[PDB]
Amino acid sequence: DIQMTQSPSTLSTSVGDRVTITCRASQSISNWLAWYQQKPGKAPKLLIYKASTLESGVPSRFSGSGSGTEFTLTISSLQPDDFATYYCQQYSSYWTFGQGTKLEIKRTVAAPSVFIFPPSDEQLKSGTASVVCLLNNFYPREAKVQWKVDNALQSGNSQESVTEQDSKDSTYSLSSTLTLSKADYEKHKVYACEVTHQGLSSPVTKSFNRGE
Amino acid sequence: DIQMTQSPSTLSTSVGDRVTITCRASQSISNWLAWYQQKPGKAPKLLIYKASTLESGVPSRFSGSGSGTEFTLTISSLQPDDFATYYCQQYSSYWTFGQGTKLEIKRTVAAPSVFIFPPSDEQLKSGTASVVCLLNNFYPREAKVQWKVDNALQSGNSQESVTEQDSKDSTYSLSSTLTLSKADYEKHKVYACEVTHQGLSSPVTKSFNRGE
Amino acid sequence: DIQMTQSPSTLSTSVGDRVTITCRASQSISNWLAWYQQKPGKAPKLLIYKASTLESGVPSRFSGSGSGTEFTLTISSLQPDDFATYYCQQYSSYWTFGQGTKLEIKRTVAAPSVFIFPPSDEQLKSGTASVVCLLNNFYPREAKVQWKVDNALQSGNSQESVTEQDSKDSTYSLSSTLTLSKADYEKHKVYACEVTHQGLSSPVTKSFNRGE
Amino acid sequence: DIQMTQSPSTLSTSVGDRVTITCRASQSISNWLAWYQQKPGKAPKLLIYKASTLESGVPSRFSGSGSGTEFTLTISSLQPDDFATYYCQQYSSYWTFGQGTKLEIKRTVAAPSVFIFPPSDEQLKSGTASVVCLLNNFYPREAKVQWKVDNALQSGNSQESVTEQDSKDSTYSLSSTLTLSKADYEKHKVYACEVTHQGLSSPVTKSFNRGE
Amino acid sequence: PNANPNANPNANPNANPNANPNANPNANPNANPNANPNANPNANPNANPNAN
Amino acid sequence: QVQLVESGGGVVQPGRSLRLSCAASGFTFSNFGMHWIRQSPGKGLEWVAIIWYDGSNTYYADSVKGRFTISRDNSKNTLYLQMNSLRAEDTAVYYCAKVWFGESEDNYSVDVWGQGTTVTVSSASTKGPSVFPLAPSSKSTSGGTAALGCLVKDYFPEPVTVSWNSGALTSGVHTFPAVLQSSGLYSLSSVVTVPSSSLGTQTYICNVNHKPSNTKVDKKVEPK
Amino acid sequence: QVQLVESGGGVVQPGRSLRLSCAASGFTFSNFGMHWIRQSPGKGLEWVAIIWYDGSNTYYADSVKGRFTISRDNSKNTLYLQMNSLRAEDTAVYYCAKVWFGESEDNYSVDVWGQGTTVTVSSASTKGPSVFPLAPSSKSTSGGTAALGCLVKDYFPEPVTVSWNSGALTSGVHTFPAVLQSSGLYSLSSVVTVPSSSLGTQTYICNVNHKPSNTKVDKKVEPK
Amino acid sequence: QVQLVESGGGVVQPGRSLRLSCAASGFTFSNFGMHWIRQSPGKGLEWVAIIWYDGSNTYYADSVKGRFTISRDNSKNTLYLQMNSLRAEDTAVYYCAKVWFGESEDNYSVDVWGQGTTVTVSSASTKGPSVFPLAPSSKSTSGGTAALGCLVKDYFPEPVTVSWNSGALTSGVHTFPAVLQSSGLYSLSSVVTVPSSSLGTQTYICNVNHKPSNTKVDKKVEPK
Amino acid sequence: QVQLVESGGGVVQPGRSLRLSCAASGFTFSNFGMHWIRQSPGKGLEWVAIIWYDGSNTYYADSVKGRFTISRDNSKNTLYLQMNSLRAEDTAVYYCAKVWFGESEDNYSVDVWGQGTTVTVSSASTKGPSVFPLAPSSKSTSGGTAALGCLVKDYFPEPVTVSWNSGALTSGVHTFPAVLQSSGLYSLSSVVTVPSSSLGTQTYICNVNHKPSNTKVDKKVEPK
Amino acid sequence: QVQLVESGGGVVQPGRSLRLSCAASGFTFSNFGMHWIRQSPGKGLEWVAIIWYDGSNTYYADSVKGRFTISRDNSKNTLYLQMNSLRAEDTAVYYCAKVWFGESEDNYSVDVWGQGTTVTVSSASTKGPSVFPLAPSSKSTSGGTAALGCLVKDYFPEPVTVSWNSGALTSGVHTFPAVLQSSGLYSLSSVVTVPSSSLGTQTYICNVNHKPSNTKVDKKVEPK
Repeated sequence: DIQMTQSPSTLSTSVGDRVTITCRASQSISNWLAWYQQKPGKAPKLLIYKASTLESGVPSRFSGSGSGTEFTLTISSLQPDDFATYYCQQYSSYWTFGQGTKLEIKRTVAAPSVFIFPPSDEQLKSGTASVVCLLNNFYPREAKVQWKVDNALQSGNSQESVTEQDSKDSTYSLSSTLTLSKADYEKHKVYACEVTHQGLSSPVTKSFNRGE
Repeated sequence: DIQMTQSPSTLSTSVGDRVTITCRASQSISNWLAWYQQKPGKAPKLLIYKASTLESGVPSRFSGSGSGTEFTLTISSLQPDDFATYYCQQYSSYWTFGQGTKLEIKRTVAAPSVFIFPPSDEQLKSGTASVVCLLNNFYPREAKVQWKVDNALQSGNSQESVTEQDSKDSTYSLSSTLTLSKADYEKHKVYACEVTHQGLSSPVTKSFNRGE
Repeated sequence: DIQMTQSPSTLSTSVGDRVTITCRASQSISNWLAWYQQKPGKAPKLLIYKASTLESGVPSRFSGSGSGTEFTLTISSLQPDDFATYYCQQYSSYWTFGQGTKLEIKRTVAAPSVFIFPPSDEQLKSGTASVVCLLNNFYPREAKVQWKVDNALQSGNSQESVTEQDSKDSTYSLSSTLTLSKADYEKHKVYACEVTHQGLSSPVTKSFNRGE
Repeated sequence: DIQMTQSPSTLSTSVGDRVTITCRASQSISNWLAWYQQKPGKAPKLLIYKASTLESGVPSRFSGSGSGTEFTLTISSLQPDDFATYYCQQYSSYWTFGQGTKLEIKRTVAAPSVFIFPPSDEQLKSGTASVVCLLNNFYPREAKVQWKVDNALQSGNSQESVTEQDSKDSTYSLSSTLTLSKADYEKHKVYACEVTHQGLSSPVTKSFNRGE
Repeated sequence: PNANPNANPNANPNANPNANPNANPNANPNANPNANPNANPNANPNANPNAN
Repeated sequence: QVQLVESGGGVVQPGRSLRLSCAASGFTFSNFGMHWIRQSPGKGLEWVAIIWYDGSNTYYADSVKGRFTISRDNSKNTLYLQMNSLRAEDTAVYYCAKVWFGESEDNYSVDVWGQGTTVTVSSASTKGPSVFPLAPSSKSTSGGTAALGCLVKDYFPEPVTVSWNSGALTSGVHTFPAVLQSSGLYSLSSVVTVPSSSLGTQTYICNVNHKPSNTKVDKKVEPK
Repeated sequence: QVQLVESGGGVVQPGRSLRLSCAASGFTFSNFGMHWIRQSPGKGLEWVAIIWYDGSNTYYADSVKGRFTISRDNSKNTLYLQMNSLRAEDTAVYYCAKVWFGESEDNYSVDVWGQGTTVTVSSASTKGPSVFPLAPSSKSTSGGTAALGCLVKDYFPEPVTVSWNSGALTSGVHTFPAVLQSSGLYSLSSVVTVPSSSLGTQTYICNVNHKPSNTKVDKKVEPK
Repeated sequence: QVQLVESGGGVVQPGRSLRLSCAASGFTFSNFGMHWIRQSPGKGLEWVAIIWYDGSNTYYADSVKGRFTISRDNSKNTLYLQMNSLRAEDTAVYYCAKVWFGESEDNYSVDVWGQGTTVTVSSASTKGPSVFPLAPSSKSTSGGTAALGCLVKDYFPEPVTVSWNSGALTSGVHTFPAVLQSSGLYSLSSVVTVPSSSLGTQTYICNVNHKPSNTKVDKKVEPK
Repeated sequence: QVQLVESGGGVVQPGRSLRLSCAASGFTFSNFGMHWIRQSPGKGLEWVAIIWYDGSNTYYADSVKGRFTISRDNSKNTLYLQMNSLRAEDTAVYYCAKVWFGESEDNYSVDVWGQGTTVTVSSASTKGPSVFPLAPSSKSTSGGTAALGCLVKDYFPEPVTVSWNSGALTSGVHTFPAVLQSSGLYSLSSVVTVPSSSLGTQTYICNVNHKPSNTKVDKKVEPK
Repeated sequence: QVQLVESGGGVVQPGRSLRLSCAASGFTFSNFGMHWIRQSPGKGLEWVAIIWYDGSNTYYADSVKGRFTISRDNSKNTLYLQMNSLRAEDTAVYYCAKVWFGESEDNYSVDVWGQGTTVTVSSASTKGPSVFPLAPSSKSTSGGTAALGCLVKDYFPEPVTVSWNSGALTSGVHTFPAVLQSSGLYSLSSVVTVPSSSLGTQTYICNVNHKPSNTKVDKKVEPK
């Protein structure tokens, strides 16, 4: 089973930049490598086959290179329609795809806005307690959120969700949901989410007291 | 002449189980294969044609699959009406049926009750002597009955008959009839039938003395 | 047009021998080759199709082998009913037959008895002169007969006829007929037929004088 | 073409031992060498290809090494399921197997029990005389049995048979059969088999007199 | 370094024969457009028993 | 041009079977081989099966061999994939794809992909959602901007639609993608930023709609 | 079992036409395609034509294309071969043959042949034979064995029957197969070996019979 | 999983022919090349033949070239080996084997072997065995243990079954493997150790059964 | 022998449709695949379409895919080509062609071409020609030879015939092939060399005939 | 065993072309590369061309590069050599040869040669020979032995056969190999030694035969 690996996994780039992504196979696949483009919520589209042949209808700003075990895809000048995820695919022995490289819209740094929501009384009546920490309109996407319940770190009881890049300003939003039983929830007082981001000189912490 | 073969010949199954039976042709028959269901003492009914097309009125829990020389019939969830014999039939070159697969009601193991009956005086007056060994209310059906006349094993002079699964408790009953001439019968003393069954740790032997 | 060629053209064999005849096609015919047996004065009968499938009713001592362009027919143990002519036939692209291989009854060497007959006075009165040289009961069949008219070899004015193997002793008989006009015949004196055969240590010469 | 040689031919080993077997080719076969395991009365199973690639499903305690003309198979810790015969196979130029190496169960030394049997009177009436010498429950397998008839060593008139390792105590048994005509048998008096084994300080001799 | 960049050309001209004997999965799975379009003279001339 | 339309996908319990179909148009379907390829968030893109133009040769991935059966009906121009003995990890979007045209000795892959159909293997039963308010307060106010929302918890299956004020409020709305929980039920959140000076006077109601269960819930979120 | 009976053969002048028929019995004739195959001493076995079970497709050998027409009458269970513009090289024995039953994708040939009917294309006119004696004498005697015979020359068409002494002499009789001469007339010889001690006393007469011309000749062979 | 079933093996006289078949299931037979490999006690493992997936290329060992023919029927998923002109050294167990899947430029061998079918080339005729007793005495006694047995001599072909007391006695039984003699007949022995104190009172009978000839012999072994 | 006759060609405005037919004789039409191939001066020979013997598979060139439809009527032995949405560049001579007979695994092309039918796609309306004299003078005289002619300008469609003195003068006549102008009208010249000593006495009149418009013009050319 | 049969050789005028073929049997032709090698008296043995088993690589000698083309037909098991623009020095015997089997990294050559076919490049026209007597006399006598013969001069092409007294005289006959003259015609002599005491009484006639021209000449040699 031929392993495929794409680098980088995510690449932040801007319109007009020269973009080069790489793809490596665990063994020699000769030149039998194809590149596919996929836009979010849409089916993949074929860009290149035989590692360097351009599909009919594909603009000339796309080009492929490489042979053996190392292959590269180059976009000479990025255009807004090209912001999508790109997969390589060997078809020398069966068919295996890489993890995919997503071309991200590069923009200026924006620190997140942090909001916290406590569990509603109705959900507490239902037997569950959800605490929500929201990071709004931040870039880049990388951030760290640590849950502290009376200064005690939580683990294995939270879930994260991230939006796609906003069409208007290319920012992200993230929701973190901490789920606990009503008894676990009422066995503590302070509930905080701490956020670190490269645009923040110091971590930001929001917290509430149970019952306040 | 295309040979057809079904496996398994007998399948013990329970209500709610997923059942898969297979059917193989001696040569390629493409997809021209039909499946027929037959209940005992009743005419066969068509279930599937073209190997995977469900006949109108057939519940959706039946499905077909396969092409070339290997075909399978799948029942997703067995129901009491589905206990019957299933035959495959190629119709690519003339028409040949498989031997058939009987779906048996699976239940717990029950050891047989063994009884022996000597020939009646009236039959002895008629010139023949039939000795009957009876196995009552046993499961599974596989058992071996050996006739011994003065500790001598008999062969080629006995016949076996088996009932269908009882509607109430899903057990079998078996009768073995050993037939001998009156002179052969009166030329011996002890007549025994030995029975082996998977529910019996040791073989069971019933015997009588002529005249006793 | 696929050319077919069988070797050998004639095979002398004995009862109980293992016989193998070959058949070759000018191009690849896959396995679409049939073998037919024909006895003299009778219609051909199918022996093998698909180069190796035995026709129903054909004894098991016949077998076929071969693929592509070379095929062989084997008789494991020859029986007297198998003395016949065998033709191969490709049916991959239209239908073409080989020249046929005749299985001949092998026997000991027997030298021919040589007789010469001059033209009758009635035929000379009719305007033609036929001279007949007869070789009786010889084996094998190959022999050479040369006509000499005043020690001059003749060519293009004779015709030969050979009988089939005698049912009783498997010998051949051959007639050679030299035909001439009355004027050509009466323009010479000595007329001889010389016979050579592998059973003759020296050539045999018979001759007569015109009018004697 | 390519000669293969395995060493050792037989290796006595115990559960938990580190086992290394070697295999050599008469010429360079690069790395195209496979190792196959075969249990007695059972089909061979593939263990290793390319001299060092482990087949899927093979436990990790098997490993291969070597290149060019010398190759080794190593079992880090022998397990009872691994008692079988191991064959190497070059597949660089056609396919040739080695003679095979049998892994033997090592145990303590046990001296053989020696029994001799004379020919029965019925076989002597039939015209033949077979004399049987039996060595029971001995280890290791190497032993020597010499037949002496009136103190004359026999050669070329005996046959040996060896059993596989006993499942209970891993010992061998060997039968030697001396076959003679009734006239040759009755033309002598004393018939002995002499046995030597590494567990015996002195050779053991069993003998009988003809007619005794 | 600077080895010979050409053929021998006296190399092996025969089969391996240990080359791949299986069917390459990444073969051509489409129909050859310029294949045989004529009717096959050697075809089935009988009547299918299972015909309508 | 070339068009491929998948159908047959949906929710199926583990161990049961499901048959996907792919209708092809815009080209001679019988002249081309086809692939089925699936995509899941956990494994990415994953080839499933390939079938020859005439169906003579089929190949399957190792993880599905023996359970899936690919077939085709060239008279109907339809590609089929019968999936038996489904496991939880088979949940993915399945695409049919057409092999490109090439040379006789080249290796082959796909050039045109279908629309895709989602297959969800789960033992969860159909269930309407619980809508909980995300109430704004002093702890969710920074300057003149406040955040409020609705938590749509414990529903199955996907999808659900969320609107605000019957669609009249769309600026600044962020509905997060759903996350699968350990219990097999989905949950998501929808948030909106509003002027802090408008709290208490402007009414905000979230409208959750779930067509598979015909659920419609309008939950008003009021501050504390 | 399967039986095929050909009819219609005979002598035909070059350029004329002739229609052969083949009556089939023992099987469902309308379910099988048929072949016509000919055999001649000069060319051996040579396929002529093939017809489908329903007559929809017919094929011919190149040497006969455009001159022969194969047809069939399934209501009469009869196979027909109309031969036009016959040439000298078409003289042969014509067999009808039945295609075997096989699989749908196999190639097909024939398994059962008919009896065969002889067609002789020649411009020669019907003519009785000339019988000349091959008289034994001292020049044709070796020991106690002598040879005598009859030469049956310049007859057309085939066949002729030869007997000796009205059938009383059969031991040692060799009737050679007829040979075709440049003049289009056939000729053969019949010989017998006799004890030399019987010459001059035992009467030997060859009886030649030619039904097409109603010729019956009893020729006595006397020594010289 | 992968399964291969050989059939067709048996006893054949030298010079005759024999056809072996190998039925494959559990994988796409038409996609893989196959080997026939034989094993004999005199030569060990010995490759016989190889065939390509489509039959286009076949190769044979030098010792069998020109006599054996390997073929395949991909429509029936069957591998065939027609063996002609068999010699004595061809007696062996023949296995069919499946080539493994690998890379395009690798060398190839087999990964899955069939069950195997035995072929015995001998001119010997079917013959039941002679059972002779190996009688225990003082010369085969050491302490309380004695040895007795049965010699099964001059039978053909393999195999033969030996039981003791209808199977009631299995402890201490040693049935030796058969050996081929110069006469072409096989012979073996079966021995058992018994308590010496039971001799003369406990009855020991060896039951030899030979299915190929339907031979059943019960020989009692008594001491001397 | 084999004969193919095309029909249906003519002048058609762009955007309209036209159906070409090809009648086949001399061979079994239903047993062979067929091609349509077109020829134009700008692109040379250019393959258009292919159809199987039974119509199951059809292929088209990329420049015509989706606009042309090839079909056949084996009961009428007729090949059809329906051309829709015609463009100017489709003007060409169209030939039907018969695929040759070959081996089962070979690639195939055509061996017998039809006669060809001309298709002219133009929006020009039918229009008779303007005939202008090419008058000889001192500027068109070299020695004793002079040149005169007729210019046939601005006619549509092709063709036109030009004769001299109602066909009585053919020695030295050169009618150039017509050229298509930017206006969609054709134009050509016809010239003839005459002895200069005959000018003024011998009358030369060019006779232009255009059957599509039934135009007949006899133009006299006089010197200056 | 291995057999190679060349065909296609003969007499060809300079500047014309010729195609040689080599039919192979006894081995798998498609698995082996082949050579063409030529032999002439002036150049000895001379390699001409080599072809790979699949035809992918071909090589030629420098003296023939660009004029000769080596090819093969693996479906017919036939090797071909198309020779264009033949020069006089190409007259030779051409053999096809099979490459031997070896190791993967060894260099390779040929082990089995074909029978050979003769190619003669000459502008000479077919011409019968002139037979002149070599008459014995006193100038050709030493003791009791004399010499006489026949001179076979100015014939083309090869070969010619010479016999003496219709083959009755072979003891002491020496027929010299033919020599090519400046005129492109061959010439040879045949001599025989006879007892001088037999001169004048025994008649000696040489029989020259030339099949290409059907020439037969019996020349009597008389003493002077």
